[PDB]
Amino acid sequence: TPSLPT
Amino acid sequence: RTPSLPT
Amino acid sequence: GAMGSMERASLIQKAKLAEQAERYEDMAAFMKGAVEKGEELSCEERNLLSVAYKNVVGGQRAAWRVLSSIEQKSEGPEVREYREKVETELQGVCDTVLGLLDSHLIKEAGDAESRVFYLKMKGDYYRYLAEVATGDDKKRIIDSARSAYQEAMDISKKEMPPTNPIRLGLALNFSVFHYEIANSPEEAISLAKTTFDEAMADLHTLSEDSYKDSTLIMQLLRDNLTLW
Amino acid sequence: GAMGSMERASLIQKAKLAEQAERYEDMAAFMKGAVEKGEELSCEERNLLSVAYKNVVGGQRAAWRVLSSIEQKSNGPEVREYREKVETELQGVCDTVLGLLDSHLIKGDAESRVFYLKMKGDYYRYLAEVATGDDKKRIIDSARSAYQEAMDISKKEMPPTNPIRLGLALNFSVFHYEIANSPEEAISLAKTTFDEAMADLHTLSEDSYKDSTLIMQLLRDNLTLWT
Ligand SMILES: [Cl-]
Ligand SMILES: [Cl-]
Repeated sequence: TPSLPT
Repeated sequence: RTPSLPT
Repeated sequence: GAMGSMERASLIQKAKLAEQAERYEDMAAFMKGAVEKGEELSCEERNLLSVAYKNVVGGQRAAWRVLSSIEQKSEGPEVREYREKVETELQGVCDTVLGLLDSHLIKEAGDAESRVFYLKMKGDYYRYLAEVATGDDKKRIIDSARSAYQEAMDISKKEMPPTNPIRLGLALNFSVFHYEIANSPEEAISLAKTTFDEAMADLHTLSEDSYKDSTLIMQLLRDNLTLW
Repeated sequence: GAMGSMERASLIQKAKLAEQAERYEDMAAFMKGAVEKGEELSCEERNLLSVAYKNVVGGQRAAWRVLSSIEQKSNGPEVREYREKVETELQGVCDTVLGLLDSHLIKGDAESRVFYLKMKGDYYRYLAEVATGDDKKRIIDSARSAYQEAMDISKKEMPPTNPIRLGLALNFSVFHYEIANSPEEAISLAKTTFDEAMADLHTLSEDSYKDSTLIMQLLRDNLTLWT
C-alpha cells in the first residue's frame, strides 16, 4: 500500500 | 559535451 | 560529527547545492549537521531535512526489496548476506533520523505544525525499521511507531482543521501502518474513512488551491480504501 | 581489505546482485575485491568492473558539472568548497581505477589488453576534465598515450568491426575533440573508423552486425554533431 509521496 | 561510449 | 566545524548557514547553503546536484547523501549529511547546531528549523529547513533522508532511505528500501525478492525465489548464502548488508545500512540511516527527532527536534518544536511534522516522521522511520525487522524487535518497533503516530494524531485533531494537508498526510501514513505493518485492517479502514468524511465536510469552505490540496490527499486515502 | 576474507566467486555473485539493485558503489567495491584475488578477469567480469565504476564516476562527473556551472555563474566560499569536495572524491575514484589497472590488470590477449588500455585512457580523460595547470598537460599526455597504445594493438589484432575496437575509436575521437583541442583529428578518426567498419559488415552474423552497427551509429551521431 502507497504512503504519502515522494 | 560530445557523448562518449554509453555501454 | 564531521560537520561540527561548519557554520549553520553554510551547511544549509550546501544542502541546497547538494539537492541541485542530486547528491542526496551529501544533502542529508549537511542537514544533520545543521540540526545538530541545536537551533529550531524553519518550515523550509525541515522540508530540506525530510527530502534528503526520504531520498536516501527510499533508495535503500528499493534495493532491499529487490534483494529480498531474489532471496525469496531462492541452491548459496550470498543473496541473504548482501540483503543483510543493505538492511544494516538502512537501519543505520533510520536510527540516525530517529536520533535527530529525539535529540531534540520534537521537544523543541515551537508550533503544532512542526510538532506534527516531526512526530509523523518518527512514525514513518520506525515504520521503515518495522519493514525489515523480525521478532520481538519488530514488536517493539511497531509499538514505537504507533505511539508516535498517535501523539501526532492527538495534536492534529486539536490544532489543525480536518482539511489541513499535513493532518491528512499523517492520517494516510498512519492508516498504511495499520494495514501493512500492524496487521490491523479494521483500524486502517476506520481511520482512512473517518479522515475522508471529516475532510469532505469542510471542502465547501476552501479556496480553489486548498480544495485541490485537500482532495488530492483524500484521493490517496480513497485509493487505499478501494485496495483494502 | 574488507573483501579479503570473501571468496572470489561470492564477490562476483554479489557484484551481479548489486547491479540488479542499482547499487553501483557496492558493485565497484565487490569487483575491486575480486580483482585483488590476483586472477585474470573474464570478458563478463571485465564488463562488471567497468559498468560499476562507470556509474560511480558518472554520478560524480554530473554533480561536478552542476556545481562548476553554479560556481562560474557566481564568479561566500561555500560553492567552491563543495565543488572541491566533489572534485576530490571524483579524483579518488579515478585514482582507484587507474591503480587497479596498473597494479593488477594491464599486462596477453588483444581483447583484454585493448579493453584495459581504453579504460586507462578514459579515466585519465575524466581526470583531465577537472584539471587545470601544467598538471592538465601531463594528464592529457597520459590519456593520449594509453589510447594510442590501445589503438595500435586494435588495428593489428582486431577486425575493423570489433566492438571493443569501435568503442575505443569513439572515445579516442571524443578525447581529440573535447580534451586535446584537435577537432580535425577527431573527425578524421571517426570517419575512417566508420567507413572501414562499414566495408566489413558483410562478414558478420545478425547478432554481431547489431553489436557493431550500434556503435557505428554513435560514431555517425558525433560526426553529424561536429560537422
Ligand atoms: Cl555482503
Ligand atoms: Cl564542503
